[PDB]
Amino acid sequence: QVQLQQSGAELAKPGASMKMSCRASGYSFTSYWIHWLKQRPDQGLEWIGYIDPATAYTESNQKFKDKAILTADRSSNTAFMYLNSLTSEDSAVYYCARESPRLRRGIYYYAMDYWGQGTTVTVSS
Amino acid sequence: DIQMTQTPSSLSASLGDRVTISCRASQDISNYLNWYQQKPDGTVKLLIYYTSRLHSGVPSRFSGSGSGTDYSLTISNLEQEDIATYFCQQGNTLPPTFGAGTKLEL
Ligand SMILES: O=C(CO)N[C@H]1[C@H]([C@H](O)[C@H](O)CO)O[C@@](O[C@H]2[C@@H](O)[C@@H](CO)O[C@@H](O[C@H]3[C@H](O)[C@@H](O)[C@H](O)O[C@@H]3CO)[C@@H]2O)(C(=O)O)C[C@@H]1O
Repeated sequence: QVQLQQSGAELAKPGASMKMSCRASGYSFTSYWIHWLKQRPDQGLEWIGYIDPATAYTESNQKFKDKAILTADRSSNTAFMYLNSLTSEDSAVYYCARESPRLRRGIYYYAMDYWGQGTTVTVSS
Repeated sequence: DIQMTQTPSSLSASLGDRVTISCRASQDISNYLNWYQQKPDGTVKLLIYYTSRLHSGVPSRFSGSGSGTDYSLTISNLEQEDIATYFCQQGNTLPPTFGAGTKLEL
């Protein structure tokens, strides 16, 4: 059974940086991407980016190219997301999600088949 | 960026009903349309990928259809474990974008 255990809720200061983790168990961590997503109160999901643990390659949404940095530790089966220059606009629920098996070579569904429970971040003065 | 619009924003139904919700993409996404369910506690699960393909473990009462810019998710025999918010998401071009969601209530 595939599980993604995310880190606990953090209470961050404006302008500071923070780090959250996504622990993978029950599957080959290097065979699928890990997407990172953002959700605001009673709103839709924003896609931040994904990282390929096999190659450490990262693709990022332009809206987050200076806000988030995605890393993956192959040995510990863990994905990380570093946020910087925090603001109240960053107060949200952050999810990590596993990319489903591809349609064919080079063609991906971009369907996030397994999700972490989410990490709530509160940026407050 | 492809924009996804879901209708209606909220749908109230009863146990056992057959329910269908709509999702419109800004452009032709060539069936790369995925459906997600989100419970009140915050958990998210994939239901349908690639317009009509059922994810592992999802009951066959969930069905999907559509093409081009227009897609739909159908629930027959509504169970109480279906009361949640349902998001569609296109996977045709970077970046992946999600709809505003449809809250399916009793
Ligand atoms: O493309 C990606 C980027 O995340 N991921 C795909 C993975 C990935 O390529 C490999 O897991 C890396 O080792 O592959 C996926 O499909 C694999 C699956 O279909 C499997 C059979 O169940 O076969 C794999 O191919 C192997 C051949 O079967 C072997 O004969 C040959 O020796 O080695 C290849 C290399 O794996 C498929 O790769 C998956 O794991 O689901 C799809 C992912 O999208």
